[PDB]
Parts: sequence; structure tokens; C-alpha cells
Amino acid sequence: IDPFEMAVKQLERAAQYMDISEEALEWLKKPMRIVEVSVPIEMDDGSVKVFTGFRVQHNWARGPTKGGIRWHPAETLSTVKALATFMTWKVAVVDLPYGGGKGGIIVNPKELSEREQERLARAYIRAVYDVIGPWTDIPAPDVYTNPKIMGWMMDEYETIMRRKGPAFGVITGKPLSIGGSLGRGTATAQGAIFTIREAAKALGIDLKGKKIAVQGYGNAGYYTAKLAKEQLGMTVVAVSDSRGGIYNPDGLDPDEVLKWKREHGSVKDFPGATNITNEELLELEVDVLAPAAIEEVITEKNADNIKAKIVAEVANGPVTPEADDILREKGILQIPDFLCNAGGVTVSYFEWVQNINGYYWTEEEVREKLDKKMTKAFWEVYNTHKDKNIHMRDAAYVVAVSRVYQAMKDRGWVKK
Ligand SMILES: N[C@@H](CCC(=O)O)C(=O)O
Repeated sequence: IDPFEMAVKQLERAAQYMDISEEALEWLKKPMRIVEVSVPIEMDDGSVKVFTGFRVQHNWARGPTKGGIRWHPAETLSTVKALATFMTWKVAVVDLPYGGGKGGIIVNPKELSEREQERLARAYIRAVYDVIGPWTDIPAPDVYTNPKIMGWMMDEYETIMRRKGPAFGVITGKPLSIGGSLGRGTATAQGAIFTIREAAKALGIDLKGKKIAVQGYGNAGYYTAKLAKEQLGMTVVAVSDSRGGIYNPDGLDPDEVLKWKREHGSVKDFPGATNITNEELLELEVDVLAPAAIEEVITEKNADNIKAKIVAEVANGPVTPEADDILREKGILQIPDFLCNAGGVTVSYFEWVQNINGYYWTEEEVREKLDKKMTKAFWEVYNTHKDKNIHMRDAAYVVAVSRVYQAMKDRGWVKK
């Protein structure tokens, strides 16, 4: 059903466990500003083709909006609005001076060439310039969008702004050569590792030598497994993909698996492991489950088959609302998605701070700062969950919407 309707219904259901006025809830139920523009480019055949681009600024009570740009052929305004609403909560839960935003272009980047991609990025910036800025709206990379497009977009924005302010801060996730940050590439997996470490500390289970399964061997999933094996002392026994999955009782080395992904199709047919499917990995005996794949994979059909003490939501929406209650009844600690993968937006915030200050940090400073914010965020959510006897998703929503509501009351946007 409609993504924005799902997000609004989730917020309504989470509003039951916290004191919020009706006017503020109605304010939060709709985005503050929605921009739909035409994005024309010159194709390699010389013809001009016009694309539809979106930019949604859900709420800027706590600061400038922040969200990625999507280049997907199945992108709609409703999906962008839903993701912007989720970005608002994501930046509110980790205490960032940001609001929630999102953008997108209905396009297939595979069919476009390199020059067409650069033209598309520059035209999107020229179209949405009036509503974006370093203190207004900071975009970021997302699906089918990379630091190269970030660099093109930053260059176009700087060309339009005539270098009259900090142009590097208009967009994050850009190359290190031009205003990039250290630790951006592994930000979300590092944040997820921090939240998993805190969840284990809060459960009383020692994670060294414990089984972990990660679904989806993408950028987030591979690094989640690699850091789980490296700094958490986990044991990656199973990983999965879009074609299938592999499983090994002794465990797998993330470097080899990623090496294999480069020579053969996906992760299927690992030499020493067993070829399994995605549902099999979901209902597999591991200590921590990390579904970093597409959304809606843990559902009512397989909710009661889950046997993982910790379900880390690296992806956006990997667990359905009824699966949340089923897992809570089963006594499984569930880390909400907009809290678990908040490391990416936190490191993007660090990059923005470095851009606006003109001074840049090292790897260690970024890592320690990210560790502190994710630890504080997880502890706030878990304390809210314990003091009120609610699902962890409800506690995270309470924590985020409380900050947003407080900012709205301070600004005088809403009174009661
Ligand atoms: N949490 C964001 C990261 C991009 C950003 O820095 O806003 C996302 O992946 O949607």
C-alpha cells in the first residue's frame, strides 16, 4: 500500500505512547514543502529528454533538512515523502541539528551514459537550487547515486552561487578531493556495529564467538559482516544476496566473499559453504540477524520462525508492524531501522560540519564522535523502551518526535 500512508500510519500508532497535541500531530502528518520540477538534459543522440525530479522538505524545526537523492525508475512522490518523514525521525533520534528531507529523479541510470549522468545531476541542481543550500537543505547519496554525482552537483551549485558562501556544505557524501569526509564509506555499518555492541551490553550476552547472519551482501551488508568479524569478534556463518545465499558452520571471511562476488555471479556457490536461500538465512540459528537487504523480509509468515536474539535493522523497513509485536512476544531485541543505520547520516553531519568550519578531522576523531552519538542514541531509546514497557520502535519514535515537537513548540509553530 501507499508508502506515505504507511509512514503516517506508523507515526499515528506510535503517537499513542506519548503526549502530543492534535495540531502538532497534524502538522507532522504532512511535509512542510514539496517541490516537483522538470529536469531536461541533452542526450547523446542530441535529443532533449525531460525527467521528473522531486525534493521534499518534511520538517526543518530542528535545523536544515537532510536527505539523499534517489535515481530509480520506480521512484514516486509518495516514496520520497515517506523517506523524508523517516529522515526527520532519523536525525531527531541521534540528536542532530537537522530536519528531514529527501529527493529523487524518475530515471534509469544504467541506460544513461556518463555525460548524460553529469548533465542530469547539473540540471537537477539548476532546477532545485532555490530550495536547497548549506543552511537550507543538504542532499546526500542514495540508491543509484554516488560520490561522483555528489561532486558534479556540488560543482554546479557552486557555479550558480558564485562562491559567495560555503559551497562544499550544500551536499555530503562527496569525494575526499573536494570537501569529503573520512569514514563516510563505512558509516552505516559502523553505526550498526555500535548499536549491536550496545544491545549486547544491555542484554548481558558476550558477543565474541557468536553467530551472525547478514542478508544482502551490498555496501552496507558486507561492511556490517566485516566489522562484526573484526571489532566485535563475531562469527559470520551466513550471508545472502539477491540470487541466493551461502552458509558455513565454521564461518566465512568477508574479504574472500567480496572477492568472489567480483569474479562470479553474486555470492552463489561458495567453495566451502552450503548454498541456501533467503528465508533459510532469516530463520537460521544466529545470535545477531542483520537484514541489510530490501524491505519487508521479516513478515507474519516467517515472524515466528525467527530465532535471533538481536535483529539489527540495517535496511529501511525490513520488519512489518505485526512482525514487531510477534518478535517482542518472542523476547527478541529489535533495533529500529532509523536508529540502527543512523551512522550514515551522523557521518554526513560530520562532513557538513567540517565543510562549514573549513577545518577537517581525522579518522579517529570521526570514529570516536560517531561512537559517542550512537551510544547515546541507543541508550536513550532503550531507556525509553524499559521505563514505559513499549516496543523499541515505539520508544525510538517517542524520542524523535519528542525532540521535533519540542523544537516546534520553541519556535512557536504550534502552541499546545
Ligand atoms: N540515512 C541516509 C544517509 C544519507 C544522508 O546523509 O542524509 C539514507 O541513507 O537515507
